[PDB]
Amino acid sequence: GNNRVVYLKYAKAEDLVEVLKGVSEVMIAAHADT
Amino acid sequence: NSLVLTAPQDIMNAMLEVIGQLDIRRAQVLIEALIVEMAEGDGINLGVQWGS
Repeated sequence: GNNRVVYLKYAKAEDLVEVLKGVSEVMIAAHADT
Repeated sequence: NSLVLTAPQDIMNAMLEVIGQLDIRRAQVLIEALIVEMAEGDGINLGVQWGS
């Protein structure tokens, strides 16, 4: 399970990418349509 | 309005103490100004003129 896709309920993925970049350092990407 | 913190245990505890000390309630101030103005004035004019 080296890759996961997480569907967010209340947050915006583009917002969480910046926050999680520091914690991960690992790749983080956001799909806005879904 | 959240902080995401990553650090070892000691730095973590110190940072949590600092956050707890800075995350407190502020008091409020009601400020009232009072402007007072008073003016008084008095004048008199009196004269006689002659012409032809």
